[PDB]
Amino acid sequence: ASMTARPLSELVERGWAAALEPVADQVAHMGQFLRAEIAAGRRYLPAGSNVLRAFTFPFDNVRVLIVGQDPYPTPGHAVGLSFSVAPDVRPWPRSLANIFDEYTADLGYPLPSNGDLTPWAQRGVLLLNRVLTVRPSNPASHRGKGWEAVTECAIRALAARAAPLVAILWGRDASTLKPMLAAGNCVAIESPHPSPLSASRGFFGSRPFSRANELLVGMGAEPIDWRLP
Ligand SMILES: O=c1cc[nH]c(=O)[nH]1
Ligand SMILES: [Cl-]
Repeated sequence: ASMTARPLSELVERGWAAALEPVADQVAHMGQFLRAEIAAGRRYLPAGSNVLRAFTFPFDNVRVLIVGQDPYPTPGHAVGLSFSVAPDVRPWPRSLANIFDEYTADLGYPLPSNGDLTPWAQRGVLLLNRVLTVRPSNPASHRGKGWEAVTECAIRALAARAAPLVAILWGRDASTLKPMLAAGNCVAIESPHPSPLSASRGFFGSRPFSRANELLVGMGAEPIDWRLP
């Protein structure tokens, strides 16, 4: 699963491998960056085999994109799908608790049983971050190190598809993708990030899930079934 050693066709789903062809060298460079970090004595999250995990769900099937900032900084939380945690993790990360608070407020569903968001990924929600790795315990430590070109390419490719797309952009770094979503087949929702530092500035009450579904059906697409166990 090494980004430095193997090509996109062997790392990600077929549609994604084609979509990310323009950043093939950049992805290899990121693998070399992570190698250099480890040689220097610094770690990264998520685990190497999970870094590109969002791109293992089919490119063609994406209907909604959620974009955050960067992975969870606590070892054992980040799994390569933004905001998700393994089903045995608890307490939940604070931003996930905030996401779930808004989920219940918006949709009226019960609080989820755990923090595993794979059902969303399986239903065509792409769970991206603007930056795909972080040093443990150091939020935003890999900002500006080369991932932004990769996630820009992902968005640009999604937007070029002959398909509707609704994007939910959480926070400042995610919102730098908005210009790439300007085409008529794409709509973006942006809000403050669900982190405690920002959530009270406009994440709570933002109702992104029902808004995304209104947007999807307005484009002639089926809505996301957001319901989690
Ligand atoms: O994946 C994650 C987790 C925390 N914060 C983010 O922006 N994304
Ligand atoms: Cl932010």
